[PDB]
This record gives sequence, structure tokens and C-alpha cells, in this order.
Amino acid sequence: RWIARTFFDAPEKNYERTMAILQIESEKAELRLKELEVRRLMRAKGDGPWFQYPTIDKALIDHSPKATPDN
Amino acid sequence: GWVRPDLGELSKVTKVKTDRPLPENPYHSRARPEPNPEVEGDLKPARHGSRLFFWTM
Repeated sequence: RWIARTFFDAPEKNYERTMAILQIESEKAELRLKELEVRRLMRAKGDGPWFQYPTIDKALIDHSPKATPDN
Repeated sequence: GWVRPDLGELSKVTKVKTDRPLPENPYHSRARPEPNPEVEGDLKPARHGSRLFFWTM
């Protein structure tokens, strides 16, 4: 009884530690699988803000009266 | 009559009134396909740090 009193831990302490720790890592695993599914559909269709390789910037396209009428 | 135009008075960009209307889309092209949904708003600290193999927070 003295050994359990001065050194060891209650099963309540360890049990709730296990339960909280499973909650944490279940969040981690669900976010990881959701991450890779979001990544594969976002590479497939391209609608998302990740895989957008830079196209032409149209600010340099400056329409104006040219020399030749038929451009 | 017919006064000769001074150098360089065949210049000097000119107004004129018309009768036909000014046109929309003179480049006979389609409409613009899609805008990109803009990501805005504030950002929270990340969910459990890295979510790599380990190195949690």
C-alpha cells in the first residue's frame, strides 16, 4: 500500500490519459487522410488554391490605338 | 480661300460626333469562364502542429 501510495499512479489517471490520447491521435489520423484526399482531388480538377502554376499576367496587356487598323 | 494648315496642325487628336453606337465585345469571343474562389479571413493556429509522423506541436 505504501509502494502504491508514494510511487505509482491511479488507474483513473492513466485511464483518462489513454482516452484523451486516443482522442488526440484520432483527430490526427482523420486530418491526415482528409489531407491526402483533398490533395488528390485538388490536383485532379485544379479548383483549389494550391496547385496553380503562374500563367500570363494581363496587366502588361495594354490595349491602345495602334498603327495598323486591323490588328 | 483654303488656308494652308500650319506645321504641324495635321496632328492634334480630334473629336467627332457619330450616329452608330459604340460597341461591346468587338473581339467576337466568349465570356470569361470562371473566377477563382478567393481565400480570405483570419487564420487559426494549426491543428496539432505538423501532423507529420511525430513532432506533435
